[PDB]
Amino acid sequence: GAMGNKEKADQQKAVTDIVALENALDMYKLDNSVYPTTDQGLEALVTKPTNPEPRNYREGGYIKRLPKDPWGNDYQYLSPGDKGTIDVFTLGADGQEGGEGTGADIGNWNIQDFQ
Amino acid sequence: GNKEKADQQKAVTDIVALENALDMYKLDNSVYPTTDQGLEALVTKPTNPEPRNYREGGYIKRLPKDPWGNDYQYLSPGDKGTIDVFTLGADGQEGGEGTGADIGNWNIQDFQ
Ligand SMILES: [Ca+2]
Ligand SMILES: [Ca+2]
Ligand SMILES: [Zn+2]
Ligand SMILES: [Zn+2]
Ligand SMILES: [Zn+2]
Repeated sequence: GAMGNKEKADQQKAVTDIVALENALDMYKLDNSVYPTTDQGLEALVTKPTNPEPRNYREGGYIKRLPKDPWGNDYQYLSPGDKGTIDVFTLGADGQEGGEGTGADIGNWNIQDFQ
Repeated sequence: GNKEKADQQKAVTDIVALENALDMYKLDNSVYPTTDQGLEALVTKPTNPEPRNYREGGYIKRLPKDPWGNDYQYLSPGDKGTIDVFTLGADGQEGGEGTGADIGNWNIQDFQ
């Protein structure tokens, strides 16, 4: 059957959130010269990280709040990334790598498929 | 620069929101707003042709203005893709480099 409102809305939420997250990460790097490491994580965007300590952490962080994905799971983050300098993604409805339809992985590297 | 980066990020943010809204309009109504109906169609239910299944309260809370105070541009069908949604950058003109570069749905990958 043709996609309906809910499925489309979830995909769009995922795209919106990944864009916002990468925007925050890019600003973190603009201030600090490097991206948060995988271990420091997306949490580095809301709370000043350690190991290593950032050189110029913005008062108030880089994002107002970390969103959860359309299935209630934290977005995923890798630095250095496998698909780009940073990977920012949701594994979709199946919560596992790969898949298709609602289970499709939506990432900063494949945004074009879901725009 | 923080300001220049902020501007770029707003443009990307708005284009993604505008295309999301257009896609949802298409999903509801089977067609995109015509170029003439424009982005206003996402906030006020258009006429001629009046949509078959318009969403109560529209598709976007408010139309954003681009970082330099200009309206985002919309073409349907587009020249670069099925629909074109874009800002003409700081120079307000097609083409340009730096702060003047055109940011659209077709090249968001270069500004993500
Ligand atoms: Ca998956
Ligand atoms: Ca331009
Ligand atoms: Zn790519
Ligand atoms: Zn689209
Ligand atoms: Zn980026």
